Amino acid sequence: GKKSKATKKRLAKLDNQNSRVPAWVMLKTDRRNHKRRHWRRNDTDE
Amino acid sequence: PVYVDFDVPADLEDDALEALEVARDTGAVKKGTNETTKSIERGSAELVFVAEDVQPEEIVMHIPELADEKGVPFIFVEQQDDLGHAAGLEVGSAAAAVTDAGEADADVEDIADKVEELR
Amino acid sequence: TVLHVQEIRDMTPAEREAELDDLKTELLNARAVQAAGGAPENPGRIKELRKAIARIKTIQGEEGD
Amino acid sequence: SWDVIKHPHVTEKAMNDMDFQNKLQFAVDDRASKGEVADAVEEQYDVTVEQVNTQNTMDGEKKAVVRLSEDDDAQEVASRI
Amino acid sequence: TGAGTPSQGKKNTTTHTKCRRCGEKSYHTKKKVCSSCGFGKSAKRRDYEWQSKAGE
Amino acid sequence: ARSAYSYIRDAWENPGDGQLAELQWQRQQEWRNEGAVERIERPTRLDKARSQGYKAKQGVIVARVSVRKGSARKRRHKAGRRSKRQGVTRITRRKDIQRVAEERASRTFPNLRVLNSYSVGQDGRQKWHEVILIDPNHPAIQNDDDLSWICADDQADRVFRGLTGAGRRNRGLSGKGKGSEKTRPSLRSNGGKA
RNA sequence: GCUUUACUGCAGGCUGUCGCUGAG
RNA sequence: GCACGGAGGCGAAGAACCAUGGAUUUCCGAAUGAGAAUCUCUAACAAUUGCUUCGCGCAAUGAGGAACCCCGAGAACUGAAACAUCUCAGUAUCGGGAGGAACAGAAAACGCAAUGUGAUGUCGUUAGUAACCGCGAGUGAACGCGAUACAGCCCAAACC
Ligand SMILES: [Cl-]
Ligand SMILES: [Cl-]
Ligand SMILES: [K+]
Ligand SMILES: [Mg+2]
Ligand SMILES: [Mg+2]
Ligand SMILES: [Mg+2]
Ligand SMILES: [Mg+2]
Ligand SMILES: [Mg+2]
Ligand SMILES: [Mg+2]
Ligand SMILES: [Mg+2]
Ligand SMILES: [Mg+2]
Ligand SMILES: [Mg+2]
Ligand SMILES: [Mg+2]
Ligand code: NA
Ligand code: NA
Ligand code: NA
Ligand code: NA
Ligand code: NA
Ligand code: NA
Ligand code: NA
Ligand code: NA
Ligand code: NA
Ligand code: NA
Ligand code: NA
Ligand code: NA
Repeated sequence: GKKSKATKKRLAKLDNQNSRVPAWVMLKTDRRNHKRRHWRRNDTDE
Repeated sequence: PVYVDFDVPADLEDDALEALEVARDTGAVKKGTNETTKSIERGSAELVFVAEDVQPEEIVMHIPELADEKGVPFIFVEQQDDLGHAAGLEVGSAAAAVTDAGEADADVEDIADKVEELR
Repeated sequence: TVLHVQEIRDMTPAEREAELDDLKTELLNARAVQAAGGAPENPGRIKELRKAIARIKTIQGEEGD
Repeated sequence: SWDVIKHPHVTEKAMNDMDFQNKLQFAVDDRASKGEVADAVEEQYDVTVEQVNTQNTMDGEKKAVVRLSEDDDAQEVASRI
Repeated sequence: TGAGTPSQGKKNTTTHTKCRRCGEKSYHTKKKVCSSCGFGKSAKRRDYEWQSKAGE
Repeated sequence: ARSAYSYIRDAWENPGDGQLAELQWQRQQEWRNEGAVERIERPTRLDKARSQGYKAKQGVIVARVSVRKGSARKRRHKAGRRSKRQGVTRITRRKDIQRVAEERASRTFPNLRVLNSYSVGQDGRQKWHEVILIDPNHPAIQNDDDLSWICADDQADRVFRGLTGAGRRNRGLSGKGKGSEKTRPSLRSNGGKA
């Protein structure tokens, strides 16, 4: 497919939201990313 | 048009307006259809002018027949703004009544005659 | 911090602009040092640089430039 | 108002371009054209920009590969920052 | 041809997409109309009383 | 003595006789060639207009609207219906043509508000009404002690809420006693039974 | 759901009449 | 900040924090220069209107809102132990629109008929009364009264 500049921005954001809760955040909160999205098992919008 | 049953020659209309102008300065004139209607009804009208470019025509339809059953003479003018200017207004006028002419009672009286003859 | 509001108002319209472009540069170089994984950082400033820039722009607006 | 240049894009590949092709790499505002990038870059580092290549990245930012003239030395321009 | 699984293979057509006005993946790119907010059809926002129980 | 206006009124008591009859026969020819809403410089029935609030002043507007004659232009049922609800031909709208006319005019002038309206006749297939609209934002009106009331916010879209003279009569609010049990204060608060 | 000379109605078609609509 | 890490920083130049007012406030969005799945293309109140210096010069409308409110369109399941009028119900749902509340409102009223009452909402009652109805099932007011709150005016025309 041919993605537009805006679609590309959205996909970029989704990839970024796909990172893990940083280690230090665990220590800072004395103790999960519920928005984890696999490319195969999940489906993005549009 | 529907209330106009005879055509007034250009020259006659000029004499009429002219007379009207000397009437506002020397005698008395009523400007406006409501004030004119009352002249004819009160009998104080000597010569009434009625424009022919009045829209709606309803505003002046009654002048003719009313003038007839009151003896009052009437003359048609083509331009509404000419009658108003002649009467001394900055705006136009659908009808005017020379309420007792002035230094024109002669030309006036004759204009009434020319029209009566114009049938 | 190192740059107070009084000091910004005691500047001439031209000094704020000169000071403004100066802070932007410090900022840009801090980001470059950061982009290069450079550790000689001091987090408190790259944050102060932003606020200082905001103050100056706020004052330039209040004064009419 | 947004600024043209955001920061130098420094990665292994950017180094090779700098050391072997006299090019500098930046993260610029995605609303910036090659021309705006060329100008902004010259005015900030006092150099002569010969060519600019751009790319809208999968990071959501724009990347510009700016080649400098033989008169300028990328290696040096980048070392002062 | 089976109307089930075998007919699922030809589905590579893009219709509903992220809507510019409401953010939902309901902007039908073929019709240029959002099935969720009405964008492209109505200046007013799409909404109906049957979207909730009658007395609520 | 009789006002000049009284003559316009008297002529319109019988639009099918005298000079008026001929004017109409002439006018309608041009009207039938005009659009749905035509702004006119002067009211066809000056007496009626002034009587309803018209003033030769800035911000006062008049427009003639034509609307088809007859019952509801209704589509037949496309699902189950008991005999009582299967009609099409004899069903008529509860809003009179004059009111339809007022709304079509107001929509044409989104910034103006309807003051009142009156009939100017009809031919075999349509009726004409002239609507008087007012510019609530013009200072010549905001300073008129007789019309400024129409400038208040609660008067916005008055025609669409039945606050018009034709609206109120058509709502059954004419009578103050017997017969208005289901109309006053509103049709809706009375459960929609008038 | 379907049918018809089942019951009752509703579109639609035909036809008279009134309005548009006037002169001899 | 939630958020208790690491590093670093700010605060007696009175920070944090709270109140009020101000600044900033990307893009799409009624979305308004034009086009577009939030981007793009070469000055913009697009569109409809009022005024008009007839020039977008001065203005209006658009869309939102928990429900309430006003004006239009308007079912069926159901009840009648079937069903057609009736009933469910002017309900559900749909179209248009206002406000902080709407709407109504100073009698061509009432009609305890009077030597009487005196704008309008609403609450209590009048009363399941009068009235409607395959006179079946069902449906269903008002005047008055006791309260709440109270407020009365402007045009058109005559004559100028
Ligand atoms: Cl209105
Ligand atoms: Cl009483
Ligand atoms: K039924
Ligand atoms: Mg990655
Ligand atoms: Mg490219
Ligand atoms: Mg199938
Ligand atoms: Mg109420
Ligand atoms: Mg646009
Ligand atoms: Mg039953
Ligand atoms: Mg029975
Ligand atoms: Mg009922
Ligand atoms: Mg009663
Ligand atoms: Mg007065
Ligand atoms: Na996938
Ligand atoms: Na970056
Ligand atoms: Na309007
Ligand atoms: Na009724
Ligand atoms: Na069946
Ligand atoms: Na803000
Ligand atoms: Na505007
Ligand atoms: Na203009
Ligand atoms: Na039953
Ligand atoms: Na049954
Ligand atoms: Na019945
Ligand atoms: Na009593």
